[PDB]
Amino acid sequence: EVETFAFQAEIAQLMSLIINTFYSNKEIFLRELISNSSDALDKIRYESLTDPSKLDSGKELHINLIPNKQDRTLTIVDTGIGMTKADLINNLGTIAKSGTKAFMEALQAGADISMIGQFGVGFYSAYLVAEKVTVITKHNDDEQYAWESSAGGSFTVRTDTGEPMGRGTKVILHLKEDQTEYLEERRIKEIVKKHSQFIGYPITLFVE
Ligand SMILES: CCC[C@H]1Cc2c(C)c3c(n2-c2cc(Cl)c(C(N)=O)cc2O1)CC(C)(C)CC3=O
Repeated sequence: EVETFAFQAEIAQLMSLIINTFYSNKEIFLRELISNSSDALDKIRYESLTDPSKLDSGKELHINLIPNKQDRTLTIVDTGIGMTKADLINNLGTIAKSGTKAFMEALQAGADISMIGQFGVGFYSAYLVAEKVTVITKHNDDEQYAWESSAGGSFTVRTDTGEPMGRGTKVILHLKEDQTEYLEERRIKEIVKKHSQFIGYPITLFVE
């Protein structure tokens, strides 16, 4: 079964701003997704200290960047804490609402789109380069889910029947036709070096 949900008004407004505002510095989407992966990895690592059984779903703490020119996708994989069904549907959208209001107020005041991460809504910067975003996630206390949205005010959540992940999150970016530069090895390496050189987890850039 595929469940369809409406984004809260502020999130739909945020997504429309990201998709419609003329802003050439699109490359910042990668640092935002890597930062979310790094934060998710910090969470599981901290949780594992009081409960070692939380790493029974995988001991390796890493980030993989997987470009696919045939499917026109850039996948960001992490072995972080993952997200529950409640996180995908309600929890994160609720925390994102306040961050969204503050960000849109800052943009009106003179701030730029690159500052999105300071408002904890950096995940939505994925819509700078992607026409559709698929999020495959597995949290220790829940099942594997697939979240998906092409914006337009709605998202879907379904139980994932694909390849089991153990634990973590896969962000599949279905790139816009004119954003294929983010599938190029040299381009991804340049972006990682410029904005994510001090991330405390190994970042492996897969090759085609
Ligand atoms: C609590 C701060 C971190 C948030 C930030 C965040 C927000 C805010 C939202 C999402 N994320 C988010 C994304 C990813 Cl891909 C990861 C990860 N790699 O584990 C962790 C995330 O949680 C994804 C969403 C639930 C589909 C929509 C949303 O509003």
